[PDB]
Amino acid sequence: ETPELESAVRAMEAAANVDPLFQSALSVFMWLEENGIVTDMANFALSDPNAHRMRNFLANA
Amino acid sequence: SEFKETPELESAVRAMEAAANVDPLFQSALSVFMWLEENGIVTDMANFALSDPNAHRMRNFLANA
Repeated sequence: ETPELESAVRAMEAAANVDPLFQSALSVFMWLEENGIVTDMANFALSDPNAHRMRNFLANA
Repeated sequence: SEFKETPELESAVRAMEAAANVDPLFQSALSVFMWLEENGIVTDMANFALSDPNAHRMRNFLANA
């Protein structure tokens, strides 16, 4: 309900609507946010900076 | 394999930075976006999310990393 949050979501949607890859990133953001794990994912990224562990997990799904 | 350099992208990054100034959610979001893009896993993660909509599998993975 902060003006910054509402403005950022509008701007992200505008970028997503002109680039499928950014749309995919926005979809990930919305999924992480709805599930309360955005900061948890950022913490994981610090532990796995080159995504070696994450790639293996995503691949064997 | 990288975000298209559009005027909308520059505006989105600026807006996310303004939100990161008031909400840690957007600090984390910027870091996650950069990490997904640099590692080439944006689409892979979006595809995973479709299979795990309530994040039960992802939460289990993050809990034990």
